[PDB]
Amino acid sequence: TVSAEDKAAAERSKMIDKNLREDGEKARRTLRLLLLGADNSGKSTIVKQMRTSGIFETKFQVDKVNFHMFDVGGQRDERRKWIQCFNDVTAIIFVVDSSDYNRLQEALNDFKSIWNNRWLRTISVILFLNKQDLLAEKVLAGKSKIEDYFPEFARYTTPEDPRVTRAKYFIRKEFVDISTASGDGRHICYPHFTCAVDTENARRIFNDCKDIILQMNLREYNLV
Amino acid sequence: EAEQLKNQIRDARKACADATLSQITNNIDPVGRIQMRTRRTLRGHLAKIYAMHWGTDSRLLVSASQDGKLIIWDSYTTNKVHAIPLRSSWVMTCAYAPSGNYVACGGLDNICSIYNLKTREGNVRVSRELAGHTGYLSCCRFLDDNQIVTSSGDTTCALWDIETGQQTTTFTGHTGDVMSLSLAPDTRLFVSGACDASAKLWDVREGMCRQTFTGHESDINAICFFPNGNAFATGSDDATCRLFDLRADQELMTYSHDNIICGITSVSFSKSGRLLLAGYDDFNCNVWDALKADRAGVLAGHDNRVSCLGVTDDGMAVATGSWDSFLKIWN
Amino acid sequence: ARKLVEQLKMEANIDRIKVSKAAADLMAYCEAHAKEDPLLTPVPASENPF
Amino acid sequence: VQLVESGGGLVQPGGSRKLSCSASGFAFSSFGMHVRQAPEKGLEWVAYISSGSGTIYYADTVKGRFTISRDDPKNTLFLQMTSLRSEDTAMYYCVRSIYYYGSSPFDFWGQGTTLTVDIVMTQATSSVPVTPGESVSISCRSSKSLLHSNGNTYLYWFLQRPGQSPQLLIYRMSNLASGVPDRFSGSGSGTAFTLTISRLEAEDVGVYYCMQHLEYPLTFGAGTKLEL
Amino acid sequence: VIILTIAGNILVIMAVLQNATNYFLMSLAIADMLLGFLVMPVSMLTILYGYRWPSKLCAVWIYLDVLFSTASIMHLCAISLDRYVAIQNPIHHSRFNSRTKAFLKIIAVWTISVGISMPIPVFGLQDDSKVFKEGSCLLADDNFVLIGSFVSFFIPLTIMVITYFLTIKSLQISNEQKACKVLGIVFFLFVVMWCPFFITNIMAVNEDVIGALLNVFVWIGYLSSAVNPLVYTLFNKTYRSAFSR
Ligand SMILES: CCN(CC)C(=O)[C@@H]1C=C2c3cccc4[nH]cc(c34)C[C@H]2N(C)C1
Repeated sequence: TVSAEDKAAAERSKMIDKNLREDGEKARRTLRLLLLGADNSGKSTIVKQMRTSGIFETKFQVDKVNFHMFDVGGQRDERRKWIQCFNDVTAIIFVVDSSDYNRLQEALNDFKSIWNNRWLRTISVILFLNKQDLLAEKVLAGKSKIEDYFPEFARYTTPEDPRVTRAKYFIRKEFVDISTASGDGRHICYPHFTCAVDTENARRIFNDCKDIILQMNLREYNLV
Repeated sequence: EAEQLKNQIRDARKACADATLSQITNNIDPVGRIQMRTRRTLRGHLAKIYAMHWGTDSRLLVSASQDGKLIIWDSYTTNKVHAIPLRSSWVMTCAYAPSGNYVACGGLDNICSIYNLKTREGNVRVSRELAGHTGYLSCCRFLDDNQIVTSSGDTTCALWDIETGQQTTTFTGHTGDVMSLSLAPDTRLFVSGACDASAKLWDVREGMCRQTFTGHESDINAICFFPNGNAFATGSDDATCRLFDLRADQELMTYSHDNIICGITSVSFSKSGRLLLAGYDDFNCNVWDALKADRAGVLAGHDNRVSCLGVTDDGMAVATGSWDSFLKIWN
Repeated sequence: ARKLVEQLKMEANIDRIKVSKAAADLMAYCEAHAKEDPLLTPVPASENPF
Repeated sequence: VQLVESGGGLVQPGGSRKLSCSASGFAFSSFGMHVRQAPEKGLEWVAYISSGSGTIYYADTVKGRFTISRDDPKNTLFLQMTSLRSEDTAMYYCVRSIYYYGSSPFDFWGQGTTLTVDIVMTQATSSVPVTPGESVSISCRSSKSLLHSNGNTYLYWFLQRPGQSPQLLIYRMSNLASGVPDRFSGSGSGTAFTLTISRLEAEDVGVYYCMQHLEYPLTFGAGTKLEL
Repeated sequence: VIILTIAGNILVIMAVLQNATNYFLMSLAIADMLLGFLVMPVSMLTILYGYRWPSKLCAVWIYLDVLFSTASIMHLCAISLDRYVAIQNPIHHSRFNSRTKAFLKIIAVWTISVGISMPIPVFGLQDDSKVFKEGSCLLADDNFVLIGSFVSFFIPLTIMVITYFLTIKSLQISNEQKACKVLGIVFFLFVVMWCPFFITNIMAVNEDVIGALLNVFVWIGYLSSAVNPLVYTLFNKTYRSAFSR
């Protein structure tokens, strides 16, 4: 009822199935990450250790866990069509320049755009606030005022210079407020402060990835 | 000058509108409820399927997925003829040559890679990698074994000579990313749908936009030609499908329901053209009586959204693919 | 803007046909090819490859 | 693409010899691999090994006494022969075959190594006189109809020119192998088949063999010579 | 308790939520639905007739009772051990889970369940007094009870004590505290509903007092097969919706 040639075709298909399964088994080992920073972020230099026009890719390992980080270079402001692809990533890495206040409102708007996308609903964001040294020297100089650009800083309660701590906590608090407003708990924001040169950012990425995986596992096992 | 001629075009199309298609089609027997069942489910893709294309022979199809592999299936026997490793996991389009010798792939790498399926030495190898698009390739379609058209997120469509590896013609009218493309049956002209909410008719030889159609609130994800070639249907995140007529230059019909909020991922026409099949983000595909704009059936067997939809050249079967990584054949 | 008016002028003058005639042509095609279509009218199981 | 066969020479009866064919220029792992010719008589199929070595078949005469193996990393196929008999004297050919939808099995044949020690396919004519530029028709018949319910009819035509290995001309009674001119055409009904050569030229002249691939064992007709 | 068991498990079998860990809960809900229709209702007849057994099926009934009871206990032990690795080092647990462990886990908890209760009908069906009636169809093998209830409960209990102590140690952020409360309820109910029967079973080997104690504690053990569907599933928002529909 099946000819010899059709039987050989079936054997070929089964061998192909075997090789595809092996390749998927390889694929599950890797954890996949998406990097997003508008400009002035220093997003390329976040992960110091380890470093194709359409997509820029880097591989880094900490504690024998392999991570892939994706940056999509050429695209314009509207990312809604290509961002649909990156809905299975473990986490999104969002880089913001805390030093520049004119950029900050646009960065908050872009963070809201990342946060509220339909396809990115289940994906946690690891938020790196960048160039904290630049921010610290600027606040110590005092020439510029966050109070001017943001009215809320002018009257704000601090929760290292104390003015520096106050400014940095306000800058964090706006982003965590946009993250917290949803409140669903399916996805959460991990806020961090990063110097221009920091030995450990892969460690921070790894521990937030472990937290993300732990939470998905707790939901999966019906524990919480 | 721009406003005056635009109003003149509005008057010209409005002058022609003596009747609606609903009025002409009103006294016709309905197609009735159409029931189709998944005769075959093709499995072996371990990630989300984005694109598929039927072969002209009607037995062979190609599919593209995020796991980074292009697999060609014998539909009748559910057997994988080939599985092709891809350099870039990110692929949003695939095509099958009319002669069946070649398949094409495009993605976020902005390169259209063409594969020679039939070779001495018995492997699938890259015939060409076509560069010259500054944005991601959303759609690729073959004129011949030498010529391929592509649409891209850089808001331009191009015609390529594969042997030379260069763009013979460039089509540049759109103000937004071009999501979809459909070649005419005669192949002398083609249409593209784009994120500027307009569809343009392109004459492939001259390289000019003959006509531009605007009826959609939002981006047009999908486009298909009516089998005659004098009309086409566009799918959108407006959740409406609209049938456009080339000669009349205006929208004949719109296919929508209040229940349907979701965007149309794909569209295709049945062989006669009576049936318009559309794929949605609601994880289901609705079958529309294209003449009357009455829903005639629903195809629901997918766990996740349907990324692609295709109808066989002979017209026997409909193949759908979805992000649940199973693509099913319906008859 | 100069390029736009040239295209709008080309699109401005085109031969156009009545919507009733175009709809009649579409109906003519669909009724002519209704029998050929397998999906519209279910093909018998012997003829069905699937 | 090349297949080169090694081993051979005289073996006293009851002895054992190994023949190997080395594969160059093709994906040897993908191809299923196989055929011998007696010194002046027709072809006969010895053994088959599938891709990945999963499936093995032997003809009844050789089975229990011949063993076929492939070393995929080394790109070599072996035939281990024991207790060799005077029947086994022949020229052993190493053949490549790939099976998928639309594939052409038996396309490439090695040169072959000399050794010196059931559907019934019949070719009616031993020889045919030909004129150059004159059309010729060759006919073959099977005991059982080669048409299968999938719709393919598994008939294959081969050409062995003088002092050359066989070359596939037609696969499955109508399709034409790559690198073959359009002059050859295959017309056939179930159980009754023919190959038509039109505008015959020099180098079209040789013994033509008709093979069935409907079921194992694979059987060749004795074949028809063409003579100028 | 029989109606509750059957109605609780046949509502979990349909709801299957096709995860590699949720399918294992169907194998647990199949070991209890069978316990609730084959073994349990037979004991209701024995209660009605006052310990008199209506004769060669007595050894078969005990075989099923030990089989499904041990299949249930090690389902919970496998869940507890799996739940600890998923909480201690979640990164290395997700890498080594390709939907073959779950099928390899169902094999392990049913090989030991069927391997521990295999002495009952192979040596005890020929003898009508070893695993057999004292006039009441009891399990009178005094040396198999000691060692056959040791590897069936107390080894799964010392495994659960260390697994529970280690999991709570590694879980110490409300979601982590909500999970810590679910583990406590799950661990407390398994101990309080199965341990009372097993201390009485082994301490025994006044007869009337112990005969009454073992009678009620058996049905407390059965009642845990009605609860296992609920405490292991109903904490999920999806399961609550699924039961209502
Ligand atoms: C009143 C008579 N019945 C009912 C058939 C029993 O004694 C059952 C005997 C059991 C028993 C013995 C020895 C080892 C074991 N492991 C697990 C069980 C077990 C289950 C346990 N069931 C609940 C009671």
